[PDB]
Amino acid sequence: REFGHLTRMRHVITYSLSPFEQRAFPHYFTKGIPNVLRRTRACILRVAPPFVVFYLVYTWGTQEFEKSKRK
Amino acid sequence: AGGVEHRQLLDLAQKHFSSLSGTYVEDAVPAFTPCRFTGSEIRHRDDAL
Repeated sequence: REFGHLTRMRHVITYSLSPFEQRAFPHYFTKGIPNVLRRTRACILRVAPPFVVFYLVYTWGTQEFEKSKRK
Repeated sequence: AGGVEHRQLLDLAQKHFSSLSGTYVEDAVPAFTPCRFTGSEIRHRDDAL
């Protein structure tokens, strides 16, 4: 597995620019904010509802250990 | 170049090349706008060559 022996490819062209020809920060807080609002809207409904179930079990669990004592 | 004489070449130029107008139409002058260099790269991938 070295570079000129990996795959076979035809008819694709690549254009690139030098690092000294470029700006470091073209857009940082004018695309950085709406792009993470797209990536957050895609993940939230898969990741958050299991942790809302740990919260409702922690809150009920540490409320039947207090009232077991002192009537 | 070759076997030619300059005096004869000048006379043939006056006879055949003097109907060209010598001052520009509405006398607008050319001026070369310069051309910049950019470090960069282009890659054409074709494995059947």
